[PDB]
Amino acid sequence: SVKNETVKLSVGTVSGNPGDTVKVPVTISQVSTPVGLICMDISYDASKFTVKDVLPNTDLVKDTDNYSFIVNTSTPGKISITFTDPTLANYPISVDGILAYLDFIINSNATAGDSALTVDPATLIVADENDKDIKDAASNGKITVTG
Amino acid sequence: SNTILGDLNDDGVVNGDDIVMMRQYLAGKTVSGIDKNALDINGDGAVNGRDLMELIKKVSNN
Ligand SMILES: [Ca+2]
Ligand SMILES: [Ca+2]
Repeated sequence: SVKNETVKLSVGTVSGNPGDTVKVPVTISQVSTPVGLICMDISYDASKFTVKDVLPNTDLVKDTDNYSFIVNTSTPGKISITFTDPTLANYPISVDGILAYLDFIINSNATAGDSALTVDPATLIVADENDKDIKDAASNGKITVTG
Repeated sequence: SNTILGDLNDDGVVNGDDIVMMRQYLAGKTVSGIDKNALDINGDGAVNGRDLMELIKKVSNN
């Protein structure tokens, strides 16, 4: 925040056939200030994909034994990811890398073509260990259904 | 009549038991005994990870 950097949360891309299970990464980049908080929502086409798993990269998201990485899929077509350092000091994100992995199940009767994975830019939150805004930026991904 | 900021279980104190409720609520679990009126800790109109962040801060500052 003193650096006035813009942290980017990006969703990756993946291709798969109808009925396949596909993995797409979520990445954080341009990290400078140690990140203690991340809130982000990812929108997806529910008629085409079913969320199977949303798992963290433990080589970057530490202290997952104390619920530092929370996933919410209670809303159709939306994945809410919340990262928080439970200690407010010991387990920040301080390097660029993969934050989590999204596993989708492609509906067997899904149509071929791209389907965007959209990061809601109005709800994206990134803050330092004392909950002070870090400038954020969203980058969308997608799933390409092959036919 | 719950006038304690972050007291989700309305027991008079702010500790890790309230953190547990916030975490479970943010994951979409049904939290029995939770005071939904106490979730918006920073009074910004939404209940999200920044309320959990504020709650963890309040406990450490106690
Ligand atoms: Ca309490
Ligand atoms: Ca709030």
